[PDB]
Amino acid sequence: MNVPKARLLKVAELSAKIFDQNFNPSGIRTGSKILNERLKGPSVASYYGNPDILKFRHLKTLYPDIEFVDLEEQYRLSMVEAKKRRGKGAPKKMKK
Amino acid sequence: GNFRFPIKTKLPPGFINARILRDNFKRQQFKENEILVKSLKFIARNMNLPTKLRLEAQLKLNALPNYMRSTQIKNRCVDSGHARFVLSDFRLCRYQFRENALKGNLPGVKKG
Amino acid sequence: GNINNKLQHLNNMNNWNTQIYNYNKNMEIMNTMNDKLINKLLYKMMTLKLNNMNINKIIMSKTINQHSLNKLNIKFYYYNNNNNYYMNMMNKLMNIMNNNMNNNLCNILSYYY
Amino acid sequence: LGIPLTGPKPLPTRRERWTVIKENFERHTHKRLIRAWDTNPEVLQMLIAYITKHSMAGVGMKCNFFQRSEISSAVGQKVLELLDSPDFKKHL
Amino acid sequence: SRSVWKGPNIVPLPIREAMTKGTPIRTNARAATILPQFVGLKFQIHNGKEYVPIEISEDMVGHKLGEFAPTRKRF
RNA sequence: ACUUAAGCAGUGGAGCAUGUUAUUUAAUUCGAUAAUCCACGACUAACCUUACCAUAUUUUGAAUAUUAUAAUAAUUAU
RNA sequence: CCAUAUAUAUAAUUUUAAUUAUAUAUAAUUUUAUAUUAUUUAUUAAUAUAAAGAAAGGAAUUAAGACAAAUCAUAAUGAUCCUUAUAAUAUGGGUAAUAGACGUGCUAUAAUAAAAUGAUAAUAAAAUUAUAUAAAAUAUAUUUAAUUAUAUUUAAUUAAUAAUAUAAAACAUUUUAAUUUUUAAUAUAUUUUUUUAUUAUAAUAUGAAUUAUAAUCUGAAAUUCGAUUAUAUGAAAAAA
Ligand SMILES: [Mg+2]
Ligand SMILES: [Mg+2]
Ligand SMILES: [Mg+2]
Ligand SMILES: [Mg+2]
Repeated sequence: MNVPKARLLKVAELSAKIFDQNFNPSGIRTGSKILNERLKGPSVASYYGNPDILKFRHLKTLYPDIEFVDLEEQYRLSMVEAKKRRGKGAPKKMKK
Repeated sequence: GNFRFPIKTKLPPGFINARILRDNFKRQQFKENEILVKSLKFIARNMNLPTKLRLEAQLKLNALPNYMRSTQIKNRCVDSGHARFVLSDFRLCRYQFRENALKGNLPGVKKG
Repeated sequence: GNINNKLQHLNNMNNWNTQIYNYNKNMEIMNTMNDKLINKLLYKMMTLKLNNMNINKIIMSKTINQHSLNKLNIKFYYYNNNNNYYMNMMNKLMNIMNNNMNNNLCNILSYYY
Repeated sequence: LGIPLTGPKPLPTRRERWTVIKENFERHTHKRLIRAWDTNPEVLQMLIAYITKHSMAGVGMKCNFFQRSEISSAVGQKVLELLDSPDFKKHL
Repeated sequence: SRSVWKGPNIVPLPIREAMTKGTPIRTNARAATILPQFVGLKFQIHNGKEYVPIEISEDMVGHKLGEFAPTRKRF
């Protein structure tokens, strides 16, 4: 408290120089907190999982001597054909 | 207009709906432009710099599209796509959390 | 149900389908999601056919994903259904799980994990 | 391996809790501490390698190593690039 | 932005074509700060449905364009 | 015997916040309606969320499969 | 099964909280003895009195009927409808509008009650910190300092270690409108921080809505429409 402010300023400047710290005695806004902020892009981007997953359609190419069956896809195709038999199928999409 | 978004982005591996696609696209482009946004923000927010440089940086920030904004990213449930009551510890809405927890899918989680 | 004996009680670790602890919670959440997706893929992989009228539907349980420090082991139970001189479809499926040299499933999963 | 190890000191179990609206769920992190004393770095590396090779399902591990020793930027590299761009160089 | 040290919230605008040809500047940028040099210029500010035409004065400087294109009917 | 009744301890006429409803609105996203009562979810609505409105814009789109082309790697005999 | 009480193990008691932590085990759904009441007559029950006990709480765990529920956001399947649009994207707007009516909550309407102050720092638990957390210091508001709010700078810690964070009521002193129940001038006293005498001496120093000005915070952006601070403003709210 009784210590002169010049002595503490010299201490602060020399210490900041030693430890590689920004010495900003004027207190001006420097945007240094922006530089020191961490990049959160990777964690944010991996939110929904790794997209490079093996999928059912790849199985036909990896293991051609095994012919796998996707029950959901076959059921979807059967329903599509059943609707198209009743005349309840989707119309032809308009084209340019 | 083959792809609904300006930049081709791989689909997430699990459940999909239009809102999950929109959120995932914004997350990928935020990852890609984070350094640019931070650099422009630093230039705009440094009072040591001239006012014209700061104004130019702010103008470039306002010119960026919506899919680079960090504040536009919203945590959705990875199983149902809902955006309410999402627990960040599992990225699941509360119902999907309860379902998975009772099925033993969530490691360590027990009925209290 | 003696807890001090490994033959007289089910380990509490076994009442979770993903058995893991990571100090990095992000990675733990990612691994949980990976396990669920791989379980769905494996469910899709259990139906086979030897030309039409020859459908074979293997029924598997939920996978048990044992995550250790240096390895993941995906254990599952399954139910199926002169034989010495060919491989039926279920045998081919399991052999691609582990035994194929080039594109066996566990190597692809190792890249995924 | 010749390593003095004190023992698996019980450390406080962390409890995490979640309320589903009134169903309660919780997760318990159990923690053990094993400390090693008076050992060379190489033997201790052997310990870590061996116990990693033969680890159990569902157990994670953190290792702190204390080595007594003798006494003796992405944003910044982009800010320079932007400032040396025609859009910013023209105002300066 | 709102803190004054951050400066005005400037946005891109076709202002030169309105500073030479006297045409209105049609804008959805309701958050744009009205700068001192906007004075005299005619703006057409979106209110969500329509474009309210205004002419910028010096009393509007510092305010934002959206303040002069109300979005809801009063009653 | 839920309920009532009694006793104890409170809260309760205002301002604000937050919901619902009514009206309004381009939109005020959605929720009740067989006569006591009661349309009423928010672990966060500035943009996002969003479901609604206005104006522009996209048209096999996020999928799987078929059939062609144009390349790119592997293999035959070019 | 929690919790509670106890035993063993573990911790080189500086990751310290050994008054702790968390594994395993034990314990109780307590037991005994009389006396009086009743009794289906005791080897019963209740009450009381003695004796030994730390022992006094809680949760879960199955089916069957009835009705409701499409934010059934507790799904699936099916049917039906749209397919240049009932699908998809961007910009802005709305969900925040205001006559009413009601539910819930917060702040109040003062003296068994509010305010201020209390540094060798009265006294907690349970959580959180790699998509962080922010110490101490310095600067400004600002006034010796403190307090409070921001800025500058980021020390330590990714944690039984460091930080968020010196818990707050409590308690003590002082103050407090209504209240002439007070203050002040003179005397006065063996009440002196005080007594006595003579003189003068419905909304506050409650409440904090609303509004004005200037700053700040987050964010690319705070106009519709966010939060905070300072200087002003100072509404309604008293009875049943
Ligand atoms: Mg958000
Ligand atoms: Mg909106
Ligand atoms: Mg929009
Ligand atoms: Mg006051």
